[PDB]
Amino acid sequence: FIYTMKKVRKAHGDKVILDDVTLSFYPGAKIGVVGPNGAGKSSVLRIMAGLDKPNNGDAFLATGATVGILQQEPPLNEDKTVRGNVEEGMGDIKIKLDRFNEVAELMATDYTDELMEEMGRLQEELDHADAWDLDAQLEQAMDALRCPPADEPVTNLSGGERRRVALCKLLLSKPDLLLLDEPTNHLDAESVQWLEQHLASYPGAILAVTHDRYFLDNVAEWILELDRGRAYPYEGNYSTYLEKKAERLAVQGRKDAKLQKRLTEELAWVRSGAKARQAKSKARLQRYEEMAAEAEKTRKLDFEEIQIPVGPRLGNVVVEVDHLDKGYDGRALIKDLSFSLPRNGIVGVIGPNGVGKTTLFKTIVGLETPDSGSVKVGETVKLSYVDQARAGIDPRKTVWEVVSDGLDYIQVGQTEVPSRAYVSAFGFKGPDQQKPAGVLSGGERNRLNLALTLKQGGNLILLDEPTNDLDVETLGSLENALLNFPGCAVVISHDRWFLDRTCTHILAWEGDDDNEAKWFWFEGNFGAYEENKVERLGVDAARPHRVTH
Amino acid sequence: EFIYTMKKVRKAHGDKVILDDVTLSFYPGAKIGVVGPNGAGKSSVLRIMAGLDKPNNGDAFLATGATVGILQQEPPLNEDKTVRGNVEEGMGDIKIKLDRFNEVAELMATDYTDELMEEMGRLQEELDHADAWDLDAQLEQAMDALRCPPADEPVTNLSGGERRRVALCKLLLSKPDLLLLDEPTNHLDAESVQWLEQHLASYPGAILAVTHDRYFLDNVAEWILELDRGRAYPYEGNYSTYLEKKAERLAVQGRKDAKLQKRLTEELAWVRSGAKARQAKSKARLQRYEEMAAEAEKTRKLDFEEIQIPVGPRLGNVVVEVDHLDKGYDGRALIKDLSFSLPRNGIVGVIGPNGVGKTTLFKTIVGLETPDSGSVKVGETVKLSYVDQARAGIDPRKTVWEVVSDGLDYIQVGQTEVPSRAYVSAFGFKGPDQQKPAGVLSGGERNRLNLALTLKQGGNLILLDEPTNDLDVETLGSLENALLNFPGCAVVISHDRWFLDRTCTHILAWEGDDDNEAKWFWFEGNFGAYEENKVERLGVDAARPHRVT
Ligand SMILES: Nc1ncnc2c1ncn2[C@@H]1O[C@H](COP(=O)(O)OP(=O)(O)O)[C@@H](O)[C@H]1O
Ligand SMILES: Nc1ncnc2c1ncn2[C@@H]1O[C@H](COP(=O)(O)OP(=O)(O)O)[C@@H](O)[C@H]1O
Ligand SMILES: Nc1ncnc2c1ncn2[C@@H]1O[C@H](COP(=O)(O)OP(=O)(O)O)[C@@H](O)[C@H]1O
Ligand SMILES: Nc1ncnc2c1ncn2[C@@H]1O[C@H](COP(=O)(O)OP(=O)(O)O)[C@@H](O)[C@H]1O
Ligand SMILES: [Mg+2]
Ligand SMILES: [Mg+2]
Ligand SMILES: [Mg+2]
Ligand SMILES: [Mg+2]
Repeated sequence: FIYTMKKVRKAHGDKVILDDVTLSFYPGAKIGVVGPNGAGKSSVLRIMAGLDKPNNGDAFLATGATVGILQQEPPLNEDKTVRGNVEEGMGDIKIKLDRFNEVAELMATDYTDELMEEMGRLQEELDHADAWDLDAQLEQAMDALRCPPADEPVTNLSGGERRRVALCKLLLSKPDLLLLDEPTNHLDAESVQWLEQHLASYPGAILAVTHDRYFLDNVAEWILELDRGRAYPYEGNYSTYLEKKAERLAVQGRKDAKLQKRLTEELAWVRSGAKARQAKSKARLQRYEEMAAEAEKTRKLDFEEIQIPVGPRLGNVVVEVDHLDKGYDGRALIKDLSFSLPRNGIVGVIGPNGVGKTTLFKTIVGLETPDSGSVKVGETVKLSYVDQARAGIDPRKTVWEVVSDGLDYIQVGQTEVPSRAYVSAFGFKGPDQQKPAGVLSGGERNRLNLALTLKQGGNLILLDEPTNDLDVETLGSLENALLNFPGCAVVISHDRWFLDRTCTHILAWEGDDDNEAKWFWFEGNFGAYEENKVERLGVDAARPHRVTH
Repeated sequence: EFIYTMKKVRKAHGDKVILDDVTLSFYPGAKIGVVGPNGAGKSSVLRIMAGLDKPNNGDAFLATGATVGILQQEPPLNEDKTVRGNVEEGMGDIKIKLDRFNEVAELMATDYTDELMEEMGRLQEELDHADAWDLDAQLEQAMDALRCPPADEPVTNLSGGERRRVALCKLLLSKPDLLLLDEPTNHLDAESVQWLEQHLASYPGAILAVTHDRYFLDNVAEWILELDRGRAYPYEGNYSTYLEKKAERLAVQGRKDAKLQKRLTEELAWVRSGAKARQAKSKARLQRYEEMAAEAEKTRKLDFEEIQIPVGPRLGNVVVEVDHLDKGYDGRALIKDLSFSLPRNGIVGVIGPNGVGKTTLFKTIVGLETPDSGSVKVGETVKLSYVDQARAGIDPRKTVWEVVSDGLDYIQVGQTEVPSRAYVSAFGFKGPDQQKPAGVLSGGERNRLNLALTLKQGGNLILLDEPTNDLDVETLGSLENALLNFPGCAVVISHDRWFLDRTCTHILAWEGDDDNEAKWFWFEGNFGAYEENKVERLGVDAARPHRVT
């Protein structure tokens, strides 16, 4: 009410000292302003004092409110004495009290009954205003602040004396908005004590820029921290401010520690040899039950990073493919392919465009059926899968509406995830979450479909080029999510780093001119598959070639 | 000597600034991978460097005589040529000369002409010495390895992916001096990406590749250019080095935040204690000089980013003895009949309004002034740490660090070695502030300089005159802790009541009356205890602050 700043910005050239400051001060509010030197504190006070106007935005004083400012070079009436300066702060009441005392000392030398009537009117007016308590408060203030002798000329006074006189005048003018720039300057400790006890009961609102911590703990109701033009309000006094700031630091530090462990795992992986990489992948293949038991302890996730919630427990039979033949019209895509998918296995599917990878996905899910052979999926298996071409029939639904179904929390198996954070983890941050599904780019639709795939509880995750439109950071996040996932996953991707980092197996197209539909099943990652391919077929035939059919 | 230079480059579309004062110089043959989230500005940088767009401000210059090629989201292809024809157009004149050589070769088969023989020989000289016959072979190798469409297909029927592959092949065979790739792994299978990476590793020209393909960034890039909201951050090294640097700077930031959190929690714990409990740390000092001295005189490492006071010589039982001190100037007395003993490990807070004799008391203790009556005795074990409050220095060009360090990077002060740069940094002179000349220092900067000069003298009795001046709350706590761990005595003049309560074992307070204007009181306890005792002794009105006569 008493003052409002809306998108206020203040700059002198390249230095931005106020940056979209938007604050609303309730009447009588006590704010202490803190921040390093050059943060912008005195500029805020000067704008609120009406000495400065912002370059952009609205800086508005409540109409009918009064303002007073204490600044480094305080303005004093140089043609008036100390007591005169301090008296000038108070308005009409001081002139009427001086007139009352004048008529009082006039009625002893002279008399007039109309002077008595004037005195009765003045007494009523001043009693209705508590004028004599104001003169008493003037004397108490001048005494407690160690003001100079009340009849001294203010031109000869030093900076400290002038500052004390200005502070006294300002305190007695009692503005509705009181602005103090380092008020404890040139005050002794007991004077600071008195000033603090006085301003604690002060009626108006106060903006005090000070490093005096007892002042900030005993006077401030809000702590306004300024830093390079941004303003961070903290509700409470100085101690509450300490508590809240320490908590914000602790939270940010926990997040940074998570990121630290993930960055260190990525560095350790890239620096490791092939022996340790095969050790790690086969070890993953040998520890499904331990990981599942551990992961089934969690029942909620604060989705700061991508995490894949554990699904149902898996049996030994996951996916069994036996002599699979599959094609369309006269062109065969797969001929006589057989493999068994082990528990905790990550399969990388690789091959050129149009050879049958998505067709294999659809045969596994059962939207397509084999022309020969068998694809058996265990009764214990639950699929997480979205069609790559998934399109929404309602174009008006926003990304968050599509993923969350309107709910603040998403159930994924036994795990609860906050929907806003979940959708944010896939690159939809802020207003991107409100973008309608009908106007999504190809990459936005890809990330939407990935989020839709992973919110399905399951132990077999099917991913079709999930690296699309992800940055390197989110790539590492998805890698970590897969490395901590207890179920199985089949992944189509051209990202070789991802394949080497996560896959225990490779299923690769190796079609020939004679047989376009041969595939090879390999235990190991992409680099091991390529080396084995060179060893198996020779370097010239392991090289990529254009496909003909 | 620089294939491309950007100087103060700026790009904006209305008010949205997408490139902001980018200043980069790319040397010929440089391999840069460009990373960053969507909308950071990567494609805009590529278009500027390709000459497709010009910046609003600044210099964006391709080296004269150099060639540039760009792979963009909608690559332009000339529909009037076939796949092979489009890809051949990239090589240009050399391909036309080789086609002429083959034309003459198949012309000499139906009829001969000796003019054809000399033309063939002349062609052979240029094609063998300044060209390579294998250029057509590598053209076919690229079309095969990138899995281009059939070499004889019209490019009108091609899909977006086939068009992309044809464009990439054409671009690779045009061999520009600056090669710009915007998401080059798009529409490539993993084996095609492997071939592209191995091909670009041996590529002669310079490459700017915007890609999230981390094996590319690790095996091709020599620099990692990270873009963020129009800002450009170059990191020297490949992807592994980039990860290393990111993790280490994150670790540094985390240690910084943990330091700040610990200071916040320790300060909160102190303020949340009762009035008695706040005194515990300072009161413990009075019974533990010998333990504290034994600890401080053991050699350990020290965090010199916090305030540190090197321990001085050991103190005897007699520190400072003042007996019936009378002191004044002209006919005005400042101190009358003051007697006190300073205990070892004692910290004395001197309080009183301006001009009552605090600095003169300091000067009597140090001996710059002598008593008018009484005695001030300083123990034979005492070494004073003190600088005059008005210290300025006659050489204005000497910098802050030059003044403090006397030119030494490491200073011996007793048994302690201090790094001068970190030491002076602890007092708020960070970075280029340390090189600021002494003649242009503000009042607060000069106060902090004088404090840093005071604490490096290695005495066991420290005299500080308003040392809180121009210190932020963090450095205030740092100075507090430094004093609480110091094996010796300190006498401190200050108006900061938080400081006094946290550090003082004694208070020396001015208590002048109308009858005796030079009366002082010595009290065992901190500021708050002194005030409570003052009310107990004098009454509420006489304990209140008053004007000095
Ligand atoms: N009238 C002005 N002209 C140029 N620069 C100014 C002006 N007023 C303030 N500044 C600059 O703005 C920054 C913030 O100043 P100020 O608000 O006084 O900082 P503090 O937080 O120390 O009060 C400072 O670096 C100062 O140099
Ligand atoms: N329903 C269908 N009917 C006929 N042919 C199809 C059908 N679906 C896909 N195909 C053909 O199968 C080939 C490969 O399909 P797909 O597996 O989707 O490609 P990719 O191998 O890139 O995943 C394509 O050339 C396409 O023409
Ligand atoms: N012609 C344009 N008009 C307005 N804004 C544009 C234009 N081109 C690019 N931008 C803006 O510039 C920002 C970054 O552009 P760009 O370099 O294309 O993204 P990226 O770095 O992901 O390739 C985007 O937020 C985009 O909105
Ligand atoms: N050398 C001197 N000659 C005359 N008067 C002095 C001298 N030094 C100090 N004074 C006076 O003694 C009083 C106390 O000075 P000082 O102890 O510096 O005050 P404070 O306690 O505020 O530091 C001041 O009013 C000052 O004018
Ligand atoms: Mg200021
Ligand atoms: Mg597909
Ligand atoms: Mg782009
Ligand atoms: Mg002084």
